[PDB]
Amino acid sequence: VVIGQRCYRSPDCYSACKKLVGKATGKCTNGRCDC
Repeated sequence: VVIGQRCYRSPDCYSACKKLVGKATGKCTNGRCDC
């Protein structure tokens, strides 16, 4: 899901996404995570 874990690069959430659902997914949306 989209989270307020601010981004730098496209991922800048992958790690979280992996530990949240299981895989390094999601992108950089409005400088916030879109997983």
